[PDB]
Amino acid sequence: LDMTFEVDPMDEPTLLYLLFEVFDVVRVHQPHRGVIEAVYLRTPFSAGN
Amino acid sequence: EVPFVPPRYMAPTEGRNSIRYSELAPQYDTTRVYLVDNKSADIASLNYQNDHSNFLTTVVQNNDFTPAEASTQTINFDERS
Amino acid sequence: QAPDPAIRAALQSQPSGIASDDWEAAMQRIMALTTRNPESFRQQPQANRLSAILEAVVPSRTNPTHEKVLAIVNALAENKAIRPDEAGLVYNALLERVGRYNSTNVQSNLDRLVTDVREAVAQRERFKNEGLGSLVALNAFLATQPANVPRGQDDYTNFISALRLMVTEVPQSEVYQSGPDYFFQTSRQGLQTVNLSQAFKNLRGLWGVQAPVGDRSTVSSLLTPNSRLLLLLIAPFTDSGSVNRNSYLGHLLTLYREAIGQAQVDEQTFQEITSVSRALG
Amino acid sequence: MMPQWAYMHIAGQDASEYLSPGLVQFARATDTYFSLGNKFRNPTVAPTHD
Amino acid sequence: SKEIPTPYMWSYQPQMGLAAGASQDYSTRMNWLSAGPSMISRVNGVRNHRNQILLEQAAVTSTPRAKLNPRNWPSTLVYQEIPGPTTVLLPRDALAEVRMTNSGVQLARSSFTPNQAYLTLQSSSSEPRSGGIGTLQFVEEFVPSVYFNPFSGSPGLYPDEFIPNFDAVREAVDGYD
Repeated sequence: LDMTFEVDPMDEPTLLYLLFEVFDVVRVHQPHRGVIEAVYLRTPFSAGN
Repeated sequence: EVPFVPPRYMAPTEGRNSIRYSELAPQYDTTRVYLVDNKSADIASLNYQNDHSNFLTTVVQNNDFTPAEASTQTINFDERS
Repeated sequence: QAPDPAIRAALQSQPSGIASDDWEAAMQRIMALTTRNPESFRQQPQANRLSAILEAVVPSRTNPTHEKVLAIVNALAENKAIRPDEAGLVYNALLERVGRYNSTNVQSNLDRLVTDVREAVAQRERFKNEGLGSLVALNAFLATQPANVPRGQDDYTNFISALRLMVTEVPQSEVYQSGPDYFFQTSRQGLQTVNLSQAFKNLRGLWGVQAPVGDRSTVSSLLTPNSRLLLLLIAPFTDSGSVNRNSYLGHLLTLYREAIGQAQVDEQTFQEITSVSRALG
Repeated sequence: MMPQWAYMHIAGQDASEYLSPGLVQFARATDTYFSLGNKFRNPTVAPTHD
Repeated sequence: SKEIPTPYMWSYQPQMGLAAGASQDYSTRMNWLSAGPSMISRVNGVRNHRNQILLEQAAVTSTPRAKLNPRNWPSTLVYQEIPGPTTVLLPRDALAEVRMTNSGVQLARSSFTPNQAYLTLQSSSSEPRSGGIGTLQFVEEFVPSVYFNPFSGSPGLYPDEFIPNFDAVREAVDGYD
């Protein structure tokens, strides 16, 4: 993916802030009295399991 | 009579010995993962209060991802083992 | 009919001539047993006369998985589970899925499933031809207004029977429909002749009312054209209890039975009269 | 007077009653993207004699 | 209204000989908006009587068919011209002319020989035509369609081939692309 943003000039250094909209989600399991186990997912822009 | 010719099959690609990563193929059985002081300003943003005796680095080395971009990704071994 | 899904997989996934599957025929090309041309294999150049013997004496082993999965995908396409243009990415989605978790267990229940989808495809055409999806919808409609409780006569029982009979018989699958609210019969799938059957709120007060025979244009000549259409549609299923004086409804049925008779004898004599169809008079 | 009023929808049936039911289904099914509701008259007659 | 619908009027495509969809008879209709209840009821009765003669005429003159407006017509449903055999009468006793001229004579039913021959030819085209249909068949097909309770069923069973750009072979509508 390529994106070109055209923007007005500013006398100070600035940042383009992008939000790639995504499904960032978790599921949480609690099978025994002493424990909690979380499964994460982020569908585009993933970070594993 | 006729000859019996049993079928071939593909070993399971997320098998019990698979070593998964999101952007590439699964490796199997063994690899290397490397814990090295990656200097560049993207990872130096985590070095700031630190020194070489206690530091945060990225083990993810997919060269078209910048070290910041790659740092949030994950290496993900088979949960059955 | 819709074809065999496993034939239509094998037909597009497998060798066109001899394979390492049809060993029994290869061992009649070899050995010169083939009665139609015994000496043909004897005349092949050594370059392919010898390699053919190898693949017959020690057969190549193969992976069958792609033929199993495609025999599912072709079935899913024919049963209209998936759009035909999804078949390449549904094939791939299954191939990665069953290769990711591959085992002798999976390989067996793909085989079980190839028989199941092959039978499901054969059953689905029966389930469209038998019209059962319409007969269930009619049987649901008959719960909506007073079953087995008319007033002026029980010719209402014969008319209800004529609906079940007609919707069983008529082979273009006359579609009974729940609508959004009211129940409908479409008749033929091109719909021109749809009846709103919950609008037999006419044909309630009319059971038993005797025919005012001398002139149809009279005080009780009420029926909406939607109701006249239902009578005209069922007419070839209706002698039981409907004879003229039994009701105005019986009289309408005795006219519409013969009006249909008139239409098809005038077709038989029109297709005769039009013999030349071109200038000769 | 009444067919004029039932034909210009001043009296009689609701849009949920005079429209072909296919259009009524289509309307309900697409009403959150592209709303056809404002395009049909609903009459609201008052109770008369009692 | 749903019980006294206006008829759909089928259009024709002279290149193809196929029906180019249909639309209601928006060009034969009587304004009743200044009539009263009795006068309006006669307008309805006069339109009911029309709807009957259309359903009746379709039953008497139409090939009975499962698909409305089929995009090809079997050769058995088309009207072929079937003209009778051609018999020609041959101008020459050709065998007599060669033996005559070899003996030295010269030429310009042919008085030196009594013989004639009549030769009969098939006259009709060598395979029965199939395709679309001509205007005389088209008008004996395609009688106006009276659609009661119009658009009542499920989509996929609406009379889609009324739509003038529906590609009836594949349930899709013919775009510009």
